Amino acid sequence: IDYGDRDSLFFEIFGTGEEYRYVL
Amino acid sequence: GTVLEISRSLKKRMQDILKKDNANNLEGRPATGKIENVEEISDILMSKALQESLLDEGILDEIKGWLEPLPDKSMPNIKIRKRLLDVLKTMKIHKEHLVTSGVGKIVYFYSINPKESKEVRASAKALVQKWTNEVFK
Repeated sequence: IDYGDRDSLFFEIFGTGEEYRYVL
Repeated sequence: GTVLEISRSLKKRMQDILKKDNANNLEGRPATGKIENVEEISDILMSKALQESLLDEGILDEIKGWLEPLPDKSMPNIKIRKRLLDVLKTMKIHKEHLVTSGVGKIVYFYSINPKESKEVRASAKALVQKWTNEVFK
């Protein structure tokens, strides 16, 4: 498995946890 | 045909409720559309016969919208949070659905939000772990 590429797909899906931080 | 017409109608209904609640939140009027309709709409969103048409018509966009913060940064009523996460758990959601909708991003936030109930956080975490499988086939 190329985990770098899996991570990139993981980011396409879940982003990086920043999206709604503004809420806190 | 009929299954697409039904799914497009439900999509528009969810859109209209979200827009009205958001406008009312900005205005300072009650924003009770989601809460008054969530039980009915969630029951429909659970239909196995409608499911593929709903996913094909981008219903994850409206589900995401309903889970997102209000304009004033507040979160929707926990009854909405719980019921929509329950809906999502039942759907055959695959990589393409997640990439196009971004619903993973709001569910991810639920899984890490310190203000969230332990129960909802645990529900969101499990849903993130389920969808992570779509990364690995």
